[PDB]
Order: sequence, then C-alpha cells, then structure tokens
Amino acid sequence: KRRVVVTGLGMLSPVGNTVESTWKALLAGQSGISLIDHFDTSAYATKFAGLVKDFNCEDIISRKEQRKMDAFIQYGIVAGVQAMQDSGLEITEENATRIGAAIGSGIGGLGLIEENHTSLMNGGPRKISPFFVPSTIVNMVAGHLTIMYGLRGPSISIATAQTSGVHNIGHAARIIAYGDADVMVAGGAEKASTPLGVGGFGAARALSTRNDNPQAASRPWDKERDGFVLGDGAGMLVLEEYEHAKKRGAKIYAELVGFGMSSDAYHMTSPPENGAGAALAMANALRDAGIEASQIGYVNAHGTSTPAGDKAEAQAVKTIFGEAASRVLVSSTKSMTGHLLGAAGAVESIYSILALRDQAVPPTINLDNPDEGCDLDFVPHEARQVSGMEYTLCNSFGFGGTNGSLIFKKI
Amino acid sequence: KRRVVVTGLGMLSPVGNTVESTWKALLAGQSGISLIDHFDTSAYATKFAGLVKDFNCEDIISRKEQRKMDAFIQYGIVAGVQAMQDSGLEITEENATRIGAAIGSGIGGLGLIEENHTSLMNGGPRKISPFFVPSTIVNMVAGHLTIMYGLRGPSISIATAQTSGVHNIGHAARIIAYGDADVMVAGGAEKASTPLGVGGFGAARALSTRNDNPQAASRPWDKERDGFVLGDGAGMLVLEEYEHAKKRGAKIYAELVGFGMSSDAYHMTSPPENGAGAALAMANALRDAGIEASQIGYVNAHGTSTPAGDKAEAQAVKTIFGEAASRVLVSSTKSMTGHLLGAAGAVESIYSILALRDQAVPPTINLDNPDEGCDLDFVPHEARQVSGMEYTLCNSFGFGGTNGSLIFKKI
Ligand SMILES: C[C@]12C[C@]34C[C@H]1C[C@H](O2)[C@H]3[C@](C)(CCC(=O)Nc1c(O)ccc(C(=O)O)c1O)C(=O)C[C@@H]4c1ccccc1
Ligand SMILES: C[C@]12C[C@]34C[C@H]1C[C@H](O2)[C@H]3[C@](C)(CCC(=O)Nc1c(O)ccc(C(=O)O)c1O)C(=O)C[C@@H]4c1ccccc1
Repeated sequence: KRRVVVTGLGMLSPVGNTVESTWKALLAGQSGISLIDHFDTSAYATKFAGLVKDFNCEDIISRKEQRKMDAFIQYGIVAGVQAMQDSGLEITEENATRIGAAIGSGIGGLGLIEENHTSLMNGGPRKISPFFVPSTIVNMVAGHLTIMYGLRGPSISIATAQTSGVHNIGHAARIIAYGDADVMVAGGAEKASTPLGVGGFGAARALSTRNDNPQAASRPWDKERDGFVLGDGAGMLVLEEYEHAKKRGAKIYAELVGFGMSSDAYHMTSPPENGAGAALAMANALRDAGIEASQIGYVNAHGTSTPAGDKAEAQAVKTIFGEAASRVLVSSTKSMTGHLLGAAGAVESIYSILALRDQAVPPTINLDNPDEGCDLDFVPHEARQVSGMEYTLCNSFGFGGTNGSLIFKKI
Repeated sequence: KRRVVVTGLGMLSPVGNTVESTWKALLAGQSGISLIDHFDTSAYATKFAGLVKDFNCEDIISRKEQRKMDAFIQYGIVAGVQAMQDSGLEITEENATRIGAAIGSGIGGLGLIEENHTSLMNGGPRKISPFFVPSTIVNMVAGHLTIMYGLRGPSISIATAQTSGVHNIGHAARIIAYGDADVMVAGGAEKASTPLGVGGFGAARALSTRNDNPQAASRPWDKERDGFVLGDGAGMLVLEEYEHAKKRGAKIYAELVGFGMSSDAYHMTSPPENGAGAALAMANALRDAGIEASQIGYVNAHGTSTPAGDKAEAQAVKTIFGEAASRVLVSSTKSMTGHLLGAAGAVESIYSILALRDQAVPPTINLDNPDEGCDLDFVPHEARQVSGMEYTLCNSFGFGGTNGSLIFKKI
C-alpha cells in the first residue's frame, strides 16, 4: 500500500510569482485582477483579467527556446522548475525511469494559435510556423520538463477543461500508488487572456462584465455576482511515494489521501441545481481517503462567481456535510485570483496544502451580500485562523460536467 | 484483483464507417487516402489525407446539437454510440455512478477554431460563437457521451498528442481496476485535416508530399518514405470489469492485460535513434501483464512513415524482442489508414483486438523496399494468417517524447 506525499511546490499566479508570495497575498485578501492592456479591449464586453505580472524566464528558457512555446507552456515550465528545485530531488540514471509528469491545461496555446492563424489568413500556409503544433498543444509542458530534467517515467496530460488541475494531480498520485512511478511533477498551466479566450467565454455569457471595478468583479456567492473572471498562471506539485521521500530526507508538505471523480451528465456548460455531481465527486474522495465529511476543516471551493455554479456547489457541500456543514470552512480564492481554468485546481491544491501547514484559511473577498437561505461559512472578507485542522478538500468542476475532488492530510 | 475486458467497439476511419467494414478493408490492403477537396490546397505542400467518407450523424445528433460541435466531437460521439450499442449494456439508476469515460484527442477542434478566429478577424469579437469553447475543447466528446447515456462515473480526457488513444484506454482500465468504475467507454477522436492541421504539420516538414500518388505515400519502413499521412476518425472501446461483464452475459472481445508508459526526454518532435523510450514503454507493458516478449505474436506498430520515427521503433522492437524479434509479426495499419493522431492508438487497439479474434494480421502496404540491416517481419503487402496467437501489443508515441503501449490477451 503505497502512500503519496507532496515534497515540492511551484507557482505563478495573478497575485505572486512564487508559492510563498502568492500565499501571503491571498491571506492578506489581495486581488490580482486588472484591466487588460496587451490587446485592444474596446469591442470586448469584459476588459479585465488576472494577469501574471512581470513574468521572467530569461534564466530558465533561452529567448531561442521561447520562440517555440506559447505563454502557457513558458508558465508551466517555470512553475515546474520551481517545484523540482523546491523538492531537492536529484535525477540519476537509476532514478530517471521512475520519475514522470502529469501536467495539463484546459485550452492550451490560444496566443500562438491566433498568431499562426492570423499569419495563414494574411500570407497563406507558408507563413505558418514550423513550431505551430509543438508550441500550442496541451501536453507540451510535460514534454519540455521531462526533457529538461531527463525524466523517463510515465508522462500524461489531462485536458478536462476547468477540472484539469485536480485530475492531473489525482492521476499522478494513482500512477505512483499503482507502482508505475515513485515521483511525478503534476499540475496545470493556462494563459487564456487572449482575444479568443476573453471573446469566447464572453460570447457564452459566462464572464463578469464589471469593467468599472475589476477587483470587485469576482465575488463568489455574492448576490451581485455576474460571471467568472479569467486568471492566468500555473501550479505544480512534486508528488512522491512516502518511503522514497523519507529515505532521501525530503521535506514533506502534506499527504494526498483521497481523489474522487464524477460526471454531471446534465448540460455541457452548467451544473444541475442539485449539485449532485459535485456531491458525488466529494463523496468519492472521502471514501477513497477513508474518512467522514466531518473530518474536513476547510474546502477550497471551485466557486467561480457564476450565478448557477456557486449555488450548485453550495447545495453539494450542504448535502455531503449535512450537520457539520456549519462547522466546515469553505472559501473561494478565485475571488482574488480569478479563474485559472486548467491550472485552477493545481494552484488551489497548493492553497489547500498551505492551509494545513499554516493553520490559516484565505477568505472569499467581495462577499458583501451572500445568497439567502444558505447557512455555510464562506469565510467572507478576512482570513481565518483554524485550530487542529487535519484535512482539507479541493474541488474543481468543468464544462462537459466533469468533476474532481482531492483530499490532503496534515503530515 | 480486478480484470478488465473489452465488451464493445465503435469506429470511424478512412477505410470504413463501422468496426467490421474497417477491419475487412484493412485485411484486404485497401488505402483510405485521397486528395483533399474541402479546402483549396493549391498553396499546400501536402494535398491529400485519410478522410472519413460520407459521415452520417443525422439520426444520432440533431443538426441543432451539431451546430455546437466541431467535426472531431461529432466523430467521437458516433463512434462512442456504436461502442455503447455494441456492448449491450443497459444504464440504470443503480449503475450510472459506476460507468464513466476516458476520451481524448491530440489537437481537438481545429475546424471551429479556424471558423471562430476568421469570424473575429472579419467582424470583431461579437462574431465569435457562444459555442466556441465547448465546441472545440478536447474533453467535449466525453462530455456529450456522459450526458447522452446518463453516465455519472469518472470522466477524464487525456491529450498526449499522438499517444492519446493508448493513454485514454490504459487509464480507463486503471480506473476500473482501482475500483473507481465498472465500465468505461474509452478512446480518441480527431479531425485535423484542416488548413492549420495540414499547414501546421507541413511547416514542421513532417508530412509526406507525394501528391502524385496519395495512396502510395504512407509507406512505413520503406526507403522512399518521406513523412506521415494525416488521417481522420475515432476509435472507441467499452472496457469493463470481468465479473461485471460475465454477470450480464456480455460478449467479450478480449482482455486488457498490460499498459506501459515512458518518456523519451530527448527532443520535442523526434525520438532518439536508440528508440529507448519506445522500448521502455513496451518493457513496462510486458511487466504489467506479467509476460515475456516472446509471448506476443503481433505488434501493431506506431509506424508513421517518417524517416527517423520508423527507424527508432524498429530498434526498440529489436531491443525488447531480442531473439524472438524474427518470430514476432509487426505491421503498421497507418500504411492504409494514415495517422489518426489522438485517435490512432484507439483505432489501432481495436485492430490489435480483432487480430486476436480472427487470427489474422493486416499488412504494412507500400513496403516495396525496406530499410537495410533490419531482420524484422513487417508483414509487407498482404495479410498473414497466424496460428495460436494469445497476445497482441499496440504502440503509440507522441510529440513531447510521450509513449504508451497496451497488451491485449485472447479471451
Ligand atoms: C448555457 C449557459 C447558461 C448560463 C449562461 C450560459 C453559460 C452557462 O451555461 C451558464 C452560467 C453563465 C454558468 C454556469 C456554470 O457555472 N457553468 C460551469 C460548469 O458547469 C463547470 C465549470 C465551470 C467553470 O467556470 O469552471 C462553469 O462556469 C450561469 O450561471 C447561468 C447562465 C444562464 C443565463 C440565463 C438563463 C439561464 C442560465
Ligand atoms: C525537428 C524535426 C526533424 C525531422 C523534421 C522535423 C520534424 C521531426 O522533428 C523530424 C521527422 C520529420 C519526424 C521525426 C518523428 O518521427 N517524430 C515523432 C515523434 O517523435 C513522436 C510521434 C510522432 C507521430 O507522427 O506520431 C512523430 O512523427 C524526421 O523523420 C526527421 C526530420 C529531419 C529532417 C532533416 C534533418 C534531420 C531530421
């Protein structure tokens, strides 16, 4: 029976370019949302997003290799290097074969897709870059990291839209627990703040259009919420078999004890009022970890700030938590960070792990006036200290009705 | 210890719109390659591909739901309905929660990506379809099928480029074997025969440009080969826990006994001369199934028809097979079908299963003059009868150096 622990963290987010700076900003209630200035937003209903500030990879990726990568890949590689360095793991000929990666994205390389298509429209196919395919496809972050570190173990990339982060991390764990690997770098990366991303989620009526107050736009469970806020970034964890971790004297952030999956089988872009899929995913993670809902002290919600989605998850938590629903803390960091899509569940799993280490839960900012009829504690406005918290639960849900939940355990 | 069997098959390919018609064409050595006529190829170095002929979904998808889906999704849904019907499984309230899907794609919705981007360039973001995101993203085939059949179990989508088919099928099996599900519809779908797909793989110098003889273009291991041939389609299998299958009187095509993964950690778009990654993936599948290379009677190769790729896999087979290398049969159906990318490993896993049922192996057509120095039997030109074949092995490799191998066992 192989246990899986977390021994390395890496991250780029709209509120910090490292794991610790991001976590600190979150506990301080800082918003990373701002007006977009990299493309003309005049014709766009939504003109703001959670952008990665002053992104720097000069020292990690040549400007030469950079030409072959969409920004999402650059972000994922930087976050993965952060996590690999953080873990302190040394790759050897003996080891190589037992270390792999499970890294995905929800939409992949929109920026270079648009650049190559513009080139084709303007000058014909001869203007398409030789790097079109490898610079835009989802699995390219795992591709570059394995090459960079000489990892020859299993490499997969799960693209389950907004649930990708959670699924890649959960399957990395399954892979290790099954015996196919002893270490996996896992998570997700996304850079969808482009004309097609903003225009596309906007065409669907899914984004907040509160342009006059971008930082107040993301407000999960608030009565005035009007859609999600796009966020860019990457989150990466180094997962590792327990005995392997101890043997090398690794620092252990927490243990990954449960992973649950489910499907809504309801609608392509909306959950059922019931939240029955979200509930099933949580129920499965609890069963997988062998614990009762009452043992969870904090739920890092999917909480995207949409009218129907927030309501469904609140119903799901009430259903799974029952009596303890008032005792469990629930918050949505998307209130500050925006929605990282395929990387959401990866950065949020990190927040869930840090909550265990620091015994402190970040708030749902902007929660001025919560929906009526709900007795859940969404940790409005300010961080909250916790006492003897042993388990946290991270949810991620996605278009296509695909859901996932992870459960982390202290020590 | 839960065993996984295959109880349903579905498929659309350039040589047939059903599983049986496709298999028959393959055993007859028929090419499905033709000149492209749906877009003007004047400026294109490659002007042919393996197209799905007379695709029909009128009776499976309304022309209304169709408007919300890229062709790859339409293909995957039709193949998945074929597999679900073939399995004879009945979905109940009791069952729903235990049936899921693992379906992916390598590039996803290129056609609608291009249509929406053209619309944005011509008329601004207001012209982007509300269906842009859900009509192009990778996980949408699993999304629609779960909704269509009321499946509430685990749903994932692996996007590992040209290895997707094999990885989705292997992880569907892991999911069932772990206990997270009793049935999974799994496979891949692709429709990359578009300006960006043909122009994009063409910019990379990876496609054959033998326009004067499209049907002779795909010629794995042949001295005159000059790159892969793009193919469109979908392959889907219904995987199911053994006891669950027997209990309902399911028809069982074969058993899935081994799944191996590996990474080349070499180059983003080319394997090492050594084929050491391909070898490791095969070695891992053999270990997973608990058998020796000598027990395999047929290898459905990745064999894409590129100068470097074919050579590497031939080296890998020689390495893993050793003495038995001359005794094992190896063929590449891409010689006829073209390269289905994310769906390649899914359709090829089907070919691998049918080879067991019929005791017949399809040929590598166009193999007029094999590379020198290789003593492998690539089954040139004509199908071959086999005698007491108990195991087949299917390989799929992809950009990013990601590899996978599956092993199927008779009965
Ligand atoms: C067809 C509609 C209905 C519509 C507008 C479009 C878009 C969406 O479907 C829906 C939204 C905006 C979003 C529902 C939702 O939360 N989907 C969802 C999800 O299922 C999984 C993950 C995520 C994520 O962001 O990771 C996510 O957003 C809503 O609130 C009600 C509203 C709506 C408007 C007017 C009348 C009725 C309903
Ligand atoms: C940088 C280059 C080198 C180049 C041209 C570009 C494209 C590619 O890389 C390579 C090709 C065309 C393809 C190598 C390959 O098989 N990649 C591959 C793979 O790693 C996994 C899966 C698949 C699949 O199709 O599923 C696949 O194609 C070759 O043969 C030699 C040739 C080349 C030309 C001139 C000099 C040296 C080399």
